Amino acid sequence: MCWVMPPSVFVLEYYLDTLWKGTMLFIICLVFISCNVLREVKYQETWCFPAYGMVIGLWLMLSSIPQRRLVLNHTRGMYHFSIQGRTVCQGPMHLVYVRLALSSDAYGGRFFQLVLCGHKLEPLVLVQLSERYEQMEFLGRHLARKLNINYFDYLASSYRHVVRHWPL
Amino acid sequence: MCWVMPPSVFVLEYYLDTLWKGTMLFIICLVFISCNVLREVKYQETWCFPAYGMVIGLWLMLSSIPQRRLVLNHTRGMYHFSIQGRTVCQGPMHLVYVRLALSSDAYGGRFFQLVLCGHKLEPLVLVQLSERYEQMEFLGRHLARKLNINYFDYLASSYRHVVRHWPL
Amino acid sequence: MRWRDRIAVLCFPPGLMLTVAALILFFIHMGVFASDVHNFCVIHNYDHMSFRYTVVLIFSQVISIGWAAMGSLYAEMTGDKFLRCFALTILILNGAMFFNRLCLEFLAINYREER
Amino acid sequence: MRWRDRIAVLCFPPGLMLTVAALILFFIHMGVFASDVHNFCVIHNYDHMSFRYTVVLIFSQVISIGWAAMGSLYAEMTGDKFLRCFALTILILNGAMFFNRLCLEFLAINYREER
Ligand SMILES: CC(C)CCC[C@@H](C)[C@H]1CC[C@H]2[C@@H]3CC=C4C[C@@H](O)CC[C@]4(C)[C@H]3CC[C@]12C
Ligand SMILES: CC(C)CCC[C@@H](C)[C@H]1CC[C@H]2[C@@H]3CC=C4C[C@@H](O)CC[C@]4(C)[C@H]3CC[C@]12C
Repeated sequence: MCWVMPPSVFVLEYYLDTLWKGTMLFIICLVFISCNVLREVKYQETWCFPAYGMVIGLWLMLSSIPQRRLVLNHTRGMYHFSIQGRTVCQGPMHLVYVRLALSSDAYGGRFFQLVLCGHKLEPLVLVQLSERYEQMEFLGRHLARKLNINYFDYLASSYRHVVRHWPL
Repeated sequence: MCWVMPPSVFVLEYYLDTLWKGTMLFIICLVFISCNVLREVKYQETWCFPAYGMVIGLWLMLSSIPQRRLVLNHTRGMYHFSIQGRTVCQGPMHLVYVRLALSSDAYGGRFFQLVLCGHKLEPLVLVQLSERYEQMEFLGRHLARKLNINYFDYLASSYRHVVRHWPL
Repeated sequence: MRWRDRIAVLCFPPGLMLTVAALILFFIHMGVFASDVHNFCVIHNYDHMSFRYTVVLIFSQVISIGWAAMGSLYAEMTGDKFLRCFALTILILNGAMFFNRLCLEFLAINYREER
Repeated sequence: MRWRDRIAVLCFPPGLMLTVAALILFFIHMGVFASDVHNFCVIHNYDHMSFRYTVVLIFSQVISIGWAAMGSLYAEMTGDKFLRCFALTILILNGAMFFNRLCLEFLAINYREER
């Protein structure tokens, strides 16, 4: 998987995982429906917490996302924000970035994620591996080989980050 | 009145008459509620018809309107659709017109109205007097003396209608 | 333009409230129909049927169909297929519900009173 | 942009989900609160009280408070005063609602059951 994804021939495509979340919610609540706890001695029925499960899940299935794509094809594409059907965002450069983001807890442990910044764009969250910096800029270099745009690091410009287009 | 409103120093202001319809609906319900007809021998209760009346009357009363105005100030004003609070329509000329409109019944009687045409503008309905053509272009020439834009007749251009600004 | 301000104050967009009136009308009429069917089938509580409110809610039905239809007419010329599909689907379900309630009212005729 | 297409399919504008959910929660909770005060004041048929569902609607109350606050926090950054006023008003009415129903429940102790 280390070599397959860096090229991303022409377009990229993307999706969301709220369908997964609603899926185990639906499984859990269907389990809850049949043979729940019998707490009539508690002078209360707890069937309405699954009713909220119904509501939350049905709303989450109401968020369907077909193949979030852009105009990232290896050409003079404008990175217009493209969905099957409707289209919303357009822009001549200066909005699409790839930025490193950091999060911290009370103890001080640092967690590193990546976000394809833009007008209502999709992130670049890696698959559950964030404890060390490893190589960082190499993936930005592969993105640069793709359609060189940006590679933004934490805080301000300073150093250690790369830009390709600027509106001055 | 013939020398008061056609002058119209600077801005004009306008309103709707739906407040009257709402207040008459409230009046007729205050008539109905106390001692209505007693048709229990009809095996029916007729209290829900005024419930619908108050639904539509409260909706009509909710249509509040502070002084629909424009930039008809006797200057190089660009005729921006102005409302106390929010503002919607802005346009550099070629959209504000004053047009004659015609209506006909089955017999063939003609009813004449006037409309200040534009992007969600207000009309120029005269006070319940349209049986003869009378003077036609006199009020159009008064509007021309005010802030000369247009006076549009029925059908196509042909003749007998006046323009001052054209977008080509 | 700013639909926050369009939905905020002083007005509504053209149409788009006739449709929501049709929605709440369809909701409450489905509630009434479900109550009638539930009370007719099992529990047999002819005292507490809607045998008393008969013609007013039928007039409500017909003004609901008229409002939905003329709202569809008022929203058709926007040039967008989604609004037309929404209005036509609401018209279809309103007509189907009216016909279903008319059939139920005609079937349950020996249960109200005699003239 | 095209708010027709924004409200049509596949998503909703950010925020304005939790606010509408809090509105419908407010509606159903005025329904049950009005039923409770009605049956506590006049008709006196405590067997059909909401003496049976007592903690799940309290949980619904606090989660509705949380969602109203969370939607207010998520919609404050729009830069528009109308949205902030909307969110603050719905939060205030929900909170005063919660205090009122808590006071009513605390007044209605001697009528439920005894441990
Ligand atoms: C799940 C989220 C959206 C909250 C929804 C709560 C609903 C399901 C709850 C809250 C209030 C409840 C009602 C409160 C009072 C009554 C009257 C009682 O004699 C029988 C139960 C009945 C008819 C309840 C039915 C279920 C009910 C409507
Ligand atoms: C917006 C309004 C005007 C349209 C809907 C009309 C409303 C007010 C009407 C139509 C259906 C009606 C209900 C139909 C059935 C029942 C059961 C009956 O045994 C007592 C009256 C009751 C509880 C009615 C109360 C009033 C009601 C809800």
